[PDB]
Amino acid sequence: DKYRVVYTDHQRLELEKEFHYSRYITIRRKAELAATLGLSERQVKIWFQNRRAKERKINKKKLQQQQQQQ
DNA sequence: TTGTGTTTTATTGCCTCC
DNA sequence: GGAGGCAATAAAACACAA
Repeated sequence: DKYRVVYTDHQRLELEKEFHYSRYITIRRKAELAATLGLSERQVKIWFQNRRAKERKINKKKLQQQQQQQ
């Protein structure tokens, strides 16, 4: 049935932290993180892709706001 | 509630690396 | 010799007003 799982607040936290460590995850790290977090490598891949899109989207907006002063 | 918007998983399909 | 990137999209989930 399921169309999307919801990730636990723990799982998200680790992933955000790691994302701050580096925007692109290494093959080795990916494998560590998946194993310690109880998700698949694919899910971690994908999550990292989404987070970079979110970041691009937030950055464009930061820019749009900064164009809007003086 | 219901409608209305934004966020979060997950896929698809195309591109680029020698 | 196939991984890894992005964009565009879908739908569940949330948030919350009216």
